[PDB]
Amino acid sequence: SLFMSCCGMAVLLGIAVLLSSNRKAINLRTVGGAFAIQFSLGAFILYVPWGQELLRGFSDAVSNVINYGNDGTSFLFGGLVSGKMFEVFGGGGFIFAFRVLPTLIFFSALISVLYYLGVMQWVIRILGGGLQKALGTSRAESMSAAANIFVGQTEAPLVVRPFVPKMTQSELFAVMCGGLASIAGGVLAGYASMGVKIEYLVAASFMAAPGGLLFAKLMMPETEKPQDKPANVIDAAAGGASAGLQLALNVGAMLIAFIGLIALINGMLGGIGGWFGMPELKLEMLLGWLFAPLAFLIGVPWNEATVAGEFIGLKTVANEFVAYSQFAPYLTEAAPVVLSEKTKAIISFALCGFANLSSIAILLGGLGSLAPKRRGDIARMGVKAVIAGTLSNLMAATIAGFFL
Amino acid sequence: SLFMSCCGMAVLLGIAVLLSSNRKAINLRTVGGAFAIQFSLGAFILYVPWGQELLRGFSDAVSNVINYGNDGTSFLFGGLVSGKMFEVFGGGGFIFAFRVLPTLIFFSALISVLYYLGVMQWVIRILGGGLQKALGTSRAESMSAAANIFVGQTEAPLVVRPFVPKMTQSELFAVMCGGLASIAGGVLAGYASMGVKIEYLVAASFMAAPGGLLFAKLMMPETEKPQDKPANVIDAAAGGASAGLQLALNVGAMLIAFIGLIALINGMLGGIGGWFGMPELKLEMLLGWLFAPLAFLIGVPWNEATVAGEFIGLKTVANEFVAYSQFAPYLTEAAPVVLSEKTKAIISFALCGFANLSSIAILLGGLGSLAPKRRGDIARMGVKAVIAGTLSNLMAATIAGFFL
Amino acid sequence: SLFMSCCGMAVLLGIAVLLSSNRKAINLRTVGGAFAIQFSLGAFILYVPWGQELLRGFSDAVSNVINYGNDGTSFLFGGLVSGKMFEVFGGGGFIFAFRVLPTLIFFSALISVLYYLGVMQWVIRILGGGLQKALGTSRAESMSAAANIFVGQTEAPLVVRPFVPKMTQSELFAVMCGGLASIAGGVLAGYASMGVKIEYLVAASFMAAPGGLLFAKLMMPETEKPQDKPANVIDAAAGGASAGLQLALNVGAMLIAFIGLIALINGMLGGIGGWFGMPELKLEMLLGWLFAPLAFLIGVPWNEATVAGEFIGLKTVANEFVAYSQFAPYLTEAAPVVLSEKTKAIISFALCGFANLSSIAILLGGLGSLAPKRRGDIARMGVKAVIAGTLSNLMAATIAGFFL
Ligand SMILES: CCCCCCCCCCO[C@@H]1O[C@H](CO)[C@@H](O[C@H]2O[C@H](CO)[C@@H](O)[C@H](O)[C@H]2O)[C@H](O)[C@H]1O
Ligand SMILES: CCCCCCCCCCO[C@@H]1O[C@H](CO)[C@@H](O[C@H]2O[C@H](CO)[C@@H](O)[C@H](O)[C@H]2O)[C@H](O)[C@H]1O
Ligand SMILES: CCCCCCCCCCO[C@@H]1O[C@H](CO)[C@@H](O[C@H]2O[C@H](CO)[C@@H](O)[C@H](O)[C@H]2O)[C@H](O)[C@H]1O
Ligand SMILES: NC(=O)c1ncn([C@@H]2O[C@H](CO)[C@@H](O)[C@H]2O)n1
Ligand SMILES: NC(=O)c1ncn([C@@H]2O[C@H](CO)[C@@H](O)[C@H]2O)n1
Ligand SMILES: NC(=O)c1ncn([C@@H]2O[C@H](CO)[C@@H](O)[C@H]2O)n1
Ligand code: NA
Ligand code: NA
Ligand code: NA
Repeated sequence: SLFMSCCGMAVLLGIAVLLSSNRKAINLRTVGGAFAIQFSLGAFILYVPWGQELLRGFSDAVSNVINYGNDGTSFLFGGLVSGKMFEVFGGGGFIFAFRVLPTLIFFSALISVLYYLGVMQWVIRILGGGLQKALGTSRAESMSAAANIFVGQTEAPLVVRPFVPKMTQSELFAVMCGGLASIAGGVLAGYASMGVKIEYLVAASFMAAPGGLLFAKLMMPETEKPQDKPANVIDAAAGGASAGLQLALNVGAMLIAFIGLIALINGMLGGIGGWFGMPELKLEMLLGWLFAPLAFLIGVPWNEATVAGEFIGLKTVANEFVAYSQFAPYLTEAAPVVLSEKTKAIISFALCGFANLSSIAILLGGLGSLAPKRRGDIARMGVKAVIAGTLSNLMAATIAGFFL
Repeated sequence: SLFMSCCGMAVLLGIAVLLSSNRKAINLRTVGGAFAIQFSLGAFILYVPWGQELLRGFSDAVSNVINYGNDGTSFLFGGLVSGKMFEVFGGGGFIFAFRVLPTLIFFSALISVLYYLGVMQWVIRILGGGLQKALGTSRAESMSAAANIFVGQTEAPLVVRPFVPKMTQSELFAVMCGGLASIAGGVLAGYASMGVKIEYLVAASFMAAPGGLLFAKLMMPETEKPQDKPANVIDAAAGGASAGLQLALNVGAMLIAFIGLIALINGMLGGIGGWFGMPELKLEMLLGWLFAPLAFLIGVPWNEATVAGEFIGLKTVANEFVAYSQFAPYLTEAAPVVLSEKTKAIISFALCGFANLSSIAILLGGLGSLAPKRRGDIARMGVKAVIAGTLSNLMAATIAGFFL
Repeated sequence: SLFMSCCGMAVLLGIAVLLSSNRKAINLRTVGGAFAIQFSLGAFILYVPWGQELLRGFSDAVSNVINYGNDGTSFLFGGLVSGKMFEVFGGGGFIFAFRVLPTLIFFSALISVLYYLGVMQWVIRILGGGLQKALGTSRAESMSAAANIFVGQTEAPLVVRPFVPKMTQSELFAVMCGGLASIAGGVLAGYASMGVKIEYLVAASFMAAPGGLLFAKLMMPETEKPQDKPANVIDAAAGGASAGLQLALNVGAMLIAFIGLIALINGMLGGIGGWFGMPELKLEMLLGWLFAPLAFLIGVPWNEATVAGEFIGLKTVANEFVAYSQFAPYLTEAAPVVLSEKTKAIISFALCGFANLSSIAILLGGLGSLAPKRRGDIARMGVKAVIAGTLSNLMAATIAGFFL
């Protein structure tokens, strides 16, 4: 029952200790409180009545913003995003290119506006300051952890960019982990528009900040000594839309290619598998069979561990967007396999992160531009940082499955 | 009657004098003839029979070019831009993304071709030379004023780019105003494809050249002494299409975000307004209530000044494309408020310009690349140049409403 | 009969000799074997039974990859690329923007993956090595010729980029010709998705390598002495998709503008032609009337030479994509003119190449970045290289028409 989840949390923490750069340098106050906060945050908003109300209230607010933003895409694509599409094409009336991708553009503009007004910096300063006074983590890495709750792995460190070039290896590693353990507000609204429960997305986003610091300081403890704009609001929104546009185009092209490549791989795996008596062999079978123990470890029932492994594995070997795209049909009435409500939550939390190998190249470019003489350190800690981000997503999923 | 319009022209001229850098340095020949030309041009093509025929002939030619260009977008999007769309989705069959945006790509290619052939430079040389010999304005600033009739605020100064780095503050300011007082051929065809009368777009475009110089020399008189390519036609069209593509994407992303943001703002203004007994409070109400006196000043009837204020205000606080998008439904039979034919003309002329705050950032980049050591002067005169461009659009609207 | 084709091959070879930089420097072994290989390759896969089976087997494999890739675009655009589109919009249900353009993105990703795995370099090394040992051509120019079978004129020389800055004028010219005589894998799949027979596309692609070297060494014989990466497979696919996206957007914008411009030109040619009693005058008539002798020379029947001239001429004065777009309707049952199966093949082969004037500007940029001090030589040999690429496409078409 609940004993299997507590063992899951132990195993995840155990792997991080085994992969630590210095186990004897691990600060118990830091990693103790970091786990305590992520666990309590999960308890607060998933179990305790008052916390569940604050979570649904924030989620409904996010759901209202998305609909407001949908007026913009409704103007551009007219009846191609109306209800008539379902009357004509049925299930195929939901055009992803026009339904989900424009949301990335709107939310990028909105966040850019909330930065200009000082609203974002105000919230980050409070959350980031609460983390450092309770974990003993440095000023810059704590703000980046808080910033990552709302924005991407490359946009988050911008709040502390003059401190990035001279921050310690442990600090840089935590900044990398904070980004890999989290997503961004734009894609969050995208996944929400695909049927993923907003309550799970917001919850996983907030639990990412302490969870990112947790496995960052476990696998890479501090062994050194740390230290310590658009002309108007309309230009801010315009720049945000432009950034969101570029992101929308890149994500869309990636989904065409990656899903397309998977179909090719399944075609080849059908012929190759046939040589060994398994003509029905596909990529989903391999990933499911290989990630089932991991899925079972974090609280997924034995008879649903294989299916849950397909989604978790796909997120790791590719990215979470491709995973969410294959998992989204399982959140409707036309789902090929009816999953338990707890299993749906676990998959949602475990997927909610940028933790993949391809995000290292993005970290080399974005975070590397902020500190060109540190690109060597970024490339070196890349794989370890992905693992740390992965463990954070898995821990948040285990915690979520526990209180559910 | 016609006395209210003449007072409107006086007020607009009065504001420019009050905001002048040196009222005693204002050349009466310059600003006298500049107003005389813009007024006579309005009289010529809106009142006098022969002029009305030349205007409708040019407009029909423009209307034919758009339809020719529509073969290109018809090929790409097929039945999504056919008549069947109206039979299925009704009013929502008109897909803006495919109906209006591709036109920016085609017209950008066409203008780029007309530049290679020397046709554009031929027309600009004649118009620009007629302005300088009648106003005493310098060679470079006069050609830029003429060029702005057809192309954008960043593309226009390219005809005099080696003279830009060393031109006077008054010259640079006029170049900025010429761009803010006008639009570009590409978006012109876009607005025309949205239902805006081509006769009003072409008229406002041509009246922009003397109107731009008018308020430029009023608010910033000359106090110094002025001075004085693609391999083939197929490469020209290709480069133009590429430029138009980038423009199409940026405009589209902006419309998704801005309209989306407005819907969010109206949602918040509904809740905020409710605290003061006004739950129906929206952005359109604020802009209408605040710009109604201005609209009434330029010839809009008292019972239509509020609605006309919504569109004019929106163009100022954002951009003219967003304004035109909200005004376009009022040009159909399904209009929520039936406006007089004169009011429709006034709104069309007053909107027809790039005069907004966000265009300053664009002027810093485009016009700034032509003279990197002058970006300081551009940022300094930015706001004054927007005001001057705004007054030009308002003057052209007052003149248009007078002869109508 | 077959005597007219052999004369066609003679004429094409004759023109190249007349335009040679040094006829006395022409290596007979080189150009003899180069023609012998291109002719035998045509004989092998178009006439001989075993070769026809290898060609249809490779083509069916390519056809399967396209369908696999179509899962990606099906996900993005849903019912807009389903069969329901034909039930509602009829013929206009086939939306080019969603049916053809996404294929460029998928195939770019795939090729980028096959490069990372070493599969591409393996095939190129074998083909390129077979060409040099039989023609005496240098190492670098032979690999580039082989690489061009699969990728574009700018991507092909990347396999020998450190040898490009110091290769001879004859070597650089051949590298240019190898790209102009061929297309790329991405657009190949596009043309295939437009109804062009894959067997003809693959055949023309492979015959491009010896055909490119043939007319390169004919028009520019060697008179000097020659000499002699993404972190993971997922980053490779992502970079390929990004590149393919940029290509998709540029091609799409070009088709909107160029087709749009043609409609404008036909409108003007109707009015201009009317002055000389020919109001029905169009661009297709001019190109057909002017390229009919050329079409008749390469094996097109007298009563089909005019129509075939329209497509061949359009490919030359613009690009092969615009030509294929106008030729594609003639490959369906709703064709305005029913052409013989041999004529359809000849048009397909003669169009299958990047040989146009606009590709010179692309060669200046892409190939020029690999050797910035050689941009002068590229601009100088530009026109000659286009002619050489044109003659290669025409030769392959003559050979194809001969064995058919
Ligand atoms: C859509 C619905 C909501 C409506 C919102 C409309 C209100 C926006 C007002 C703009 O704010 C000002 O704009 C200036 C221009 O962008 C800025 O000046 C700055 O930039 C100018 C030009 O670059 C300079 O002249 C100034 O000195 C410099 O302070 C200035 O900082 C900024 O406060
Ligand atoms: C679609 C319907 C209408 C059909 C129109 C077709 C006609 C176009 C003809 C192209 O014109 C020439 O093209 C050359 C190549 O672009 C240019 O040469 C220039 O560029 C070459 C290569 O860059 C050099 O070799 C030359 O010396 C240099 O003068 C040259 O200036 C230009 O006049
Ligand atoms: C979608 C279905 C198919 C599933 C396929 C999944 C398998 C992919 C495995 C990735 O391969 C490795 O990834 C590393 C990271 O990209 C590379 O390390 C390189 O890059 C790292 C970070 O940049 C460094 O830490 C390493 O030392 C450096 O060798 C490494 O070369 C590469 O072999
Ligand atoms: N805003 C950002 O920084 C961002 N957004 C998306 N992605 C990348 O795109 C993938 C799919 O969302 C993720 O795994 C990230 O690596 N990065
Ligand atoms: N061609 C150009 O230079 C151009 N086109 C459009 N815009 C900008 O986009 C806004 C909407 O058209 C305008 O106010 C301009 O600031 N600039
Ligand atoms: N991959 C490439 O290098 C490429 N692809 C397309 N084109 C250019 O675009 C035109 C239409 O396909 C061709 O003639 C080329 O000049 N180049
Ligand atoms: Na983040
Ligand atoms: Na202009
Ligand atoms: Na090629």
